[PDB]
Amino acid sequence: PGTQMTMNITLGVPRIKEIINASKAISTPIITAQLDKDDDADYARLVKGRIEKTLLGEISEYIEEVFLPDDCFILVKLSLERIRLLRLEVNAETVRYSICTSKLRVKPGDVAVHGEAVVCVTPRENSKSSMYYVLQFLKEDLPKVVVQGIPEVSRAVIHIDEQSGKEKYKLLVEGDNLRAVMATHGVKGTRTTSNNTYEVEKTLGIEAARTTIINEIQYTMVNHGMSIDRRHVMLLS
Amino acid sequence: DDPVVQEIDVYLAKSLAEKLYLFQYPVRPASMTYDDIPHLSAKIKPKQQKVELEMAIDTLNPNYCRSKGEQIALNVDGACADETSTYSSKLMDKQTFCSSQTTSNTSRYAAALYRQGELHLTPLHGILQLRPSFSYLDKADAKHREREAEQARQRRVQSYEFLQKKHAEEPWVHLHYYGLRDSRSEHERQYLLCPGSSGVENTELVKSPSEYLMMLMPPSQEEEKDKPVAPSNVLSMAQLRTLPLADQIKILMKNVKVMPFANLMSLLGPSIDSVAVLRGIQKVAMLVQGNWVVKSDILYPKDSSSPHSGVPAEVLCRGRDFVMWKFTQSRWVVRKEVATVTKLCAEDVKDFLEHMAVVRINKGWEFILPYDGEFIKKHPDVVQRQHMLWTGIQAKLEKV
Amino acid sequence: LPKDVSVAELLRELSLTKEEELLFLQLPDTLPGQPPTQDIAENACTLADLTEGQVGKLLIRKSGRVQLLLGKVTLDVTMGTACSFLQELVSVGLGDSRTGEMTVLGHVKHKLVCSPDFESLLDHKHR
Amino acid sequence: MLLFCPGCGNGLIVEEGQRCHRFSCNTCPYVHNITRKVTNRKYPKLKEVDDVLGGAAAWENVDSTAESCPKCEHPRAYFMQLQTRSADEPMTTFYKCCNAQCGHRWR
Amino acid sequence: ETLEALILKELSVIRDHAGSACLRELDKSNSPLTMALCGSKGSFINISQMIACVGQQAISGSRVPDGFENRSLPHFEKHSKLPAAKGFVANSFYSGLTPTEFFFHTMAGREGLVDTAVKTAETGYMQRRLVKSLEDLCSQYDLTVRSST
Amino acid sequence: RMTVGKLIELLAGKAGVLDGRFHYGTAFGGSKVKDVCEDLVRHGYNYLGKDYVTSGITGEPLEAYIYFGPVYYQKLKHMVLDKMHARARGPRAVLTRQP
Amino acid sequence: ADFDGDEMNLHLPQTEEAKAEALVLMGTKANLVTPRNGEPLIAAIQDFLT
Amino acid sequence: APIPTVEEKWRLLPAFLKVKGLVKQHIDSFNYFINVEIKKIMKANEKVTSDADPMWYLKYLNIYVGLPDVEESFNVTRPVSPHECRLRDMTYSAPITVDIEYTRGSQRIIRNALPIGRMPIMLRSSNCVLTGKTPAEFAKLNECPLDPGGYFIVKGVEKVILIQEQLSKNRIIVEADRKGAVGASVTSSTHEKKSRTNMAVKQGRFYLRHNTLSEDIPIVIIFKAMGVESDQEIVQMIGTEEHVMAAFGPSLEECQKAQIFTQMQALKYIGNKVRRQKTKIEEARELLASTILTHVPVKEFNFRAKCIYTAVMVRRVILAQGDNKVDDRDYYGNKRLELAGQLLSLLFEDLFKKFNSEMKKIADQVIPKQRAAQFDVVKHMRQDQITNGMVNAISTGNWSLKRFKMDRQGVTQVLSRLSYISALGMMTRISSQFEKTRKVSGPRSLQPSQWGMLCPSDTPEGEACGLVKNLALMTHITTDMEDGPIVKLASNLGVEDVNLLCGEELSYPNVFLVFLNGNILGVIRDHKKLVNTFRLMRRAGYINEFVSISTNLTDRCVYISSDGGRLCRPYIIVKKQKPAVTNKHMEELAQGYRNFEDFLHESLVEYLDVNEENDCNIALYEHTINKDTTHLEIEPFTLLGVCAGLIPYPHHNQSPRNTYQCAMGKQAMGTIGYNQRNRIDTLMYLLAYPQKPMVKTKTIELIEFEKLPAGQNATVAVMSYSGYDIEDALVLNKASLDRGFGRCLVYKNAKCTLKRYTNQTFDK
DNA sequence: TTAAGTGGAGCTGGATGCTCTGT
DNA sequence: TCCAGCTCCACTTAA
RNA sequence: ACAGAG
Ligand SMILES: [Zn+2]
Ligand SMILES: [Zn+2]
Repeated sequence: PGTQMTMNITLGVPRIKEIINASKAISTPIITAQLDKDDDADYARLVKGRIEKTLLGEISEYIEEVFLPDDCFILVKLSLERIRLLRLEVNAETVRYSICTSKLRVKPGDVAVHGEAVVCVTPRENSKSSMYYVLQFLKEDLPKVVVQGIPEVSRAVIHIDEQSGKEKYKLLVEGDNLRAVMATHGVKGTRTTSNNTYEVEKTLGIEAARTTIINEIQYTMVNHGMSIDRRHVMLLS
Repeated sequence: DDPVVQEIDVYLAKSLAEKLYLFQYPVRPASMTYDDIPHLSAKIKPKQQKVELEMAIDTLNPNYCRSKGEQIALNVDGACADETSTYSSKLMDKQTFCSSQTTSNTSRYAAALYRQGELHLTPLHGILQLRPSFSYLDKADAKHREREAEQARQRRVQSYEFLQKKHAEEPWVHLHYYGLRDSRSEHERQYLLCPGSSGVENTELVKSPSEYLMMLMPPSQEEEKDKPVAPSNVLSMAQLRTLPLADQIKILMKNVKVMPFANLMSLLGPSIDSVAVLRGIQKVAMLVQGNWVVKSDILYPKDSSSPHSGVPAEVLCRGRDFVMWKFTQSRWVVRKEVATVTKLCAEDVKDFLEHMAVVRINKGWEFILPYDGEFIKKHPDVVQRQHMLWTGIQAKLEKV
Repeated sequence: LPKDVSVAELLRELSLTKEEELLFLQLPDTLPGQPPTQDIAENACTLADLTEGQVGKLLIRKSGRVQLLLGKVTLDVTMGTACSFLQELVSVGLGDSRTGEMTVLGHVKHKLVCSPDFESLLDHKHR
Repeated sequence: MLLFCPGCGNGLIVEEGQRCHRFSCNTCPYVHNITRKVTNRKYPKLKEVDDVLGGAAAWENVDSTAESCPKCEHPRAYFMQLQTRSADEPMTTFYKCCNAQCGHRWR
Repeated sequence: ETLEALILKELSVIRDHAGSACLRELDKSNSPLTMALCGSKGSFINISQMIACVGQQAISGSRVPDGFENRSLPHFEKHSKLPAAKGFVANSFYSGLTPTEFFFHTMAGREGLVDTAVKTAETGYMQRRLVKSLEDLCSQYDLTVRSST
Repeated sequence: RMTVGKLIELLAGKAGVLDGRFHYGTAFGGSKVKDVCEDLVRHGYNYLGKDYVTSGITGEPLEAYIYFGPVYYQKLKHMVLDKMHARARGPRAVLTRQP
Repeated sequence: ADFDGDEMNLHLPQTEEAKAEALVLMGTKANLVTPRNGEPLIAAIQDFLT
Repeated sequence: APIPTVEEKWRLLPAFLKVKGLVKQHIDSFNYFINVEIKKIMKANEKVTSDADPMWYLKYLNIYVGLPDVEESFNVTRPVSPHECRLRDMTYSAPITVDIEYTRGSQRIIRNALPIGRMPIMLRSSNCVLTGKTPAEFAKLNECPLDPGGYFIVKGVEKVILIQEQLSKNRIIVEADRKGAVGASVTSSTHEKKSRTNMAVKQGRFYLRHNTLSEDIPIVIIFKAMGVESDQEIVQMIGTEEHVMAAFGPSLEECQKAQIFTQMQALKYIGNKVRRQKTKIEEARELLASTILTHVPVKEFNFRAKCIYTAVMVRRVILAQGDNKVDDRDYYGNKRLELAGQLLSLLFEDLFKKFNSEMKKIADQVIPKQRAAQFDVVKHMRQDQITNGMVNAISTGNWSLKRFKMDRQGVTQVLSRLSYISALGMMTRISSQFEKTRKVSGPRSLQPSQWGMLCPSDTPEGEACGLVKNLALMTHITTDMEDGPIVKLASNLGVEDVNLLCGEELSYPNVFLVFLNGNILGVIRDHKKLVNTFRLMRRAGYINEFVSISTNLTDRCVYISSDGGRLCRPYIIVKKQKPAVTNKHMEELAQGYRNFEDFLHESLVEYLDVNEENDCNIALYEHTINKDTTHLEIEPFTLLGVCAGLIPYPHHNQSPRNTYQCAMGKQAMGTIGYNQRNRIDTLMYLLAYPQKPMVKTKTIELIEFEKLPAGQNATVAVMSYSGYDIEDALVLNKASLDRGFGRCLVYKNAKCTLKRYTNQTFDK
């Protein structure tokens, strides 16, 4: 069937090639996740915002440097209206804790939480191939810190079904961390899968990886109109 | 759109034609002028124009970190030498400016002192960009490093060292500086004007637009090595200067096998000698059925090979001339098998005819253009001498 | 900021203010003249070959058109790239072999560009 | 923000002096005492979208309806046509059929 | 991208309502209709494409990409998203194609040719790996599948 | 394969030999179908080239009409007499003793 | 195969066992269905369906 | 009111094919080679001097080629026809004769006709015997009048130098790396040196990579080495927008970490990174003066005009990281075609420099040592270095030139004489640059840039699908131009010099750059007056009509391309919704008063380039003309090539059928020419009773196909008969094959040579 | 203070469809 | 032209 | 080493 055939997905010959090569990183990994309260989208956006990577610059309405005669620092004002509409669990104290994670080794004494929206980051000497004018480094690096969600998930999306007798809301996640998306509050972790067999082997065992190889080869063969008896892909897996 | 405003006179002065330069600073904005800072030395080389300046920066202002100035002055100078020294005191006192040469030719630039109602030009002798120098850090590193420790045909023109040795031979020329606030800056500023009347008709600039266009866009080749006698179908619509007119008729009639009389006046225009030229045109074309027809000698001299495939044939120009003679006596060539009477190939006759006519069914060919008037030009006698000459041509045909 | 034009350039220097201003205008490569007894070849004719006296007239037309009638031909004047750095117009005089005078005449703000009107030059005799 | 020395035109750095923080050149004595509040605001792009999708109308905004599939014959359909394999001299089609939510996808 | 989907919606309605209008007026004992009803050679897409309307010429699942700056060919205006400027043929193979429609249909055909040509080296190495890895397995007499070892 | 061009080449050729013309088949132009349909009726043939055809095996007429005309076939260089090949046992290589 | 200038190969087996493994296992009457999904391949084609 | 149509518009195509297009391409390149370029090669090598013992020299004055001759047994020479060179298995060449001036004590000893080699003369060129003859004089040369020529004869075989497709040299390519980073590059090709420089952003800071530097150095150190020392001037030249400065900042902050602040410091830093082949300062200064960006000229170590260029490169990298507008390698404004002349120029230059070096080595051996009698180098002018080089590099097809690092293989192929179309279809082939390295699917596709330049349908099927391509019917390839009046005109149209300005004007919204083949002519405001004035000066005839000008409104650059080897195509100028061509003009064309260049000079027909038809609007037919149209298509059937021009009604077929016909039509048995009986080839196929097609394209009339056709008109009934016609098989008539239908002839060859050995013995 | 075990980054070596048919 | 192993180098814990 | 064919 390879001679007949060739959220984006890869199908055809490169999909079968990525399956049988069994490499640790595939192009376009997709984690499909089920929700426990699949009734309405107000619950879906909460768990969507709990797993999708959100940057600090995406919620800050301005990030300013302030030079004073006694001290210099960097000020970040959070846009709490967007936090209200995106339904996120972030405020000043959580951003203070998301900073001091692998950024320049800032100290917790250097970061203050003066309001509920303002956060000032006073910098110190990097002292290793950098000038104390490293304020410019945090001017362009601090907007790329993560404050909420999983660092490996590029994007997540809400996908709704087609049936007329029901309406349930699943969650197609484009990422490469199965263990994290299974483990968040509100995601039905017993019924969520992946396309990358390496993550399924690492998390759920060798037998689930065998089942994943069977399902994924049969799915790719069905989507191009081919038809193989399941005993052949069973022997391959 | 008439010139509704400001018919402004434009003058020209030459008293500063070889003194005026233009110093521009690429790093300094237009607000922060150097009008206030005192100057110390002004150096120049007149040929290979390169200017070096030195400006004295103060120290009593708050913008001079004396802690860093003492260290940089200790770095560049010696500690207590002061025989020759970059800075005089124990501080960085001066800032040196170096020039870079913009262009080779400043012949086309002009400075314009716009007064009211008029405008005065003056050429520029040079255009120089002055940038702040960083040679003192290199001198500091020099003082810091000295404290620690039958030949072939050559290319010396394209080396940096020989170039610097060529530039080192010129002696410096020291200059007094005079700022913008001096009265001399107001005194010498009037030399950009010229003493002249309001209305003068210029002796120069008398050239025409087409001469000016030919001067700024010169012709590629002054004369070509070969000469085109024109057997190759060069541009008939281009009145080539070096071709005679009659040869442009020869090449045209070789192209356009039949043409009307009036097109000669339409292509040459009435400035040609349109009466004498018939002793030229008679040798290359003859009028038949109200129109011109190309003569035989233009197409094939008597040694030409067959121009087509199939069985080769030799040239026989009276085998053409008899055919064009038949168009002169009859209405047309009107019968089926003239190729048997004249013996040559049908592939000759039906190909020759195809450049002057179009076929109708059975009755040969149709003459492609209508019967214009012979008597448009004034000549009465040619109407009879043409019959004498075609009678002679017929008598020539009667030999074969 | 908007980009001013040559008719707005000459109006503000004439009507708005009486104060003079130093311009910096470029010319075409050859000026439409003969070098007057300069021992030639039909080479380039520049300002270094002409004499003092009136060289031409400047016509500001209706609707912003500005021409430089420099004899029988009219050139075209356009504002060049607008410089915003410092430019100083200086006189360097070598009155002696080893010493001389340097004097600053003023600051140059604007730059003008002259160019031949090729459509009008070509429409006299088409080719 | 980039600020440059009026003297030599190198880039200034912020450092601290004995009375104020200063912009200072690295190559000349020039310093500029920060006497009053000076600021530079970035104003970055917020995360503008929320992006719910996958609605049935977002699925059936394609031409085909009331045709016939060889499996379940239902009218509400979603078709596709391909030709980009010229080893296949015949045409190529694929069909989706979802009136009774049966969900076939064949050639 | 919303505009693209709506234009592909409106253009592909034209091929269906043009193709379901020609098949209603074809008589029986038509030869392509007989050859398409018995499935021997052809289909209804081919009959409706060489009588009624050649459809949208699609390259990589989308309309024809711009080869020049902001347009497909110089024959159309810049930033035009019309049907004719991005590869919608309106003619059939009976009435013949215009120059731009012929060039776009040739663009859509060379993709099929090049996918056929690339398909061969794309697949044969995969089958070589599968055969070299799976050639040892056998079904024994005790109903098990064992390797050679 | 949708070669309507052959189906029009046949009709243009049949309409061209019956009155002695060469109908053009130029790209993006050429002689239309509406003109060659009128040259076939004038010479007594059907206007779509389909002819009443008698079978030569049985002698009875065929039910459908058959589409006759001249089509320009060209002969290619691939002939079977240059490709039929066989070998019982013959010369072998020297390094690897195999044919 | 498509009969457009197509070349196919031939092999005459030279042993009795090479015959009988070719007739019983590899014959056309014993290979009507494909081993992939059990569908028949040797069946009618154009002008046998029409 | 309908727009009136000029009906004789098609006539512009038979008047075009008398002069340009249809193997006149190869001939106008080979004549260009043997008329000017062999004089430019001799001028570059006019004087040679032995290193030992000076005051002795050889001086070349003039070089010629002349008419083909053959050298025979008893030193009799004679002119030769190309068919005699086909039969006897020799090469068809004319002797290169150069005149010299050398020293034998008497300091001026001259010669005038010293034969130093033999140049293979291409058929129907300006020195072949066939050119300018009548058809009944081709008969005594045993030559067909319809043989297109454009090929060589080397040892009896007919070899064709194919058209090679390259990338345009000296052009900034902003592309994405494998890692996703956006970089830049320019293959700075000049005559003497080819090298690629880069611009990499591997850490958010800018490095510059070259094959001479063992580690890619930051860009601000390069600016400081090139004479601009203030960082403010660097940021002026890059850009004065806010986000541009924010993107460029970490490269200034990197350069301030090291102590580089002076040009001597920067040259000291760069000199200690040089791969060693005064060391520190001068081997860095000369490396920046002649190897990095070598097509940009520095005159007296004034590095201003190279700083502006590398600032343009860095600004394009920065502005391409913002929005992903990376350049494609497939737009044919960035392709250049290389004909036979531009290859034989490089080959002859390499062979000629090896000739001068071998003679200089011989002179260095014989002058200091042998004898006081003044030798001459005339006694050591062995001809067999030039002839063997030319013949071996044409006949084999490998072009190993050490001086230029070119190692092409498979350049020449044997001219295929299966039919007539096969011989004419090969003379329009374009091989590609990659040549099947991997299954690319990027250049194998059909780009829309090939409109009317290359054939949409004619391509091979298989591994070379979309890599071997064929020209259109009405295309033309430029030669290299003079560059005389372009700079002199451009400096009068208000182009300001780039030296009279800092870099800040490059960020203004009204200042465009004017390039000329990769070099900067300066800046300009109001670019539309420039473009219109330049096109009027081209239509009048002051600028050569193959000089195209264009505008890129995104990158704010105005390109002027005067280089050679790029595609052109004629069009009709349309002004205010009416074409410039009237019925009176076409009647004057048909009657003979004017030719095609008369349409060129009167601003009726101008040539467009692929870069310039990006800016124009072109109507196919007259009824498509609206107010924003500038050009009208002459004939739309010129879109198809030569092999696709046999197809009757090709716009009704599905598109792969035309490709299969472009493949199969070359293999049809037919006739070769009028000398097909006097010709002895390896394998010749003929048909006994050929017939010309009953339905024919105008292209068939143009290429004279029906003077010697390939095929027979078969009476075809379309029906299902007997069941032996299932998959593409067709039933024939037994009583038609007997009467002569399908009867072919197969001509083969068997040759045998009988040589004389060095030992006085011989075959018999 | 430093010994040590483990991350991340660059270098290296491997691979890229089956046959006939001719020069 | 794309992709697994091998080796080098900073970066914490732990004494 | 190149061109073909399926
Ligand atoms: Zn400074
Ligand atoms: Zn279904």
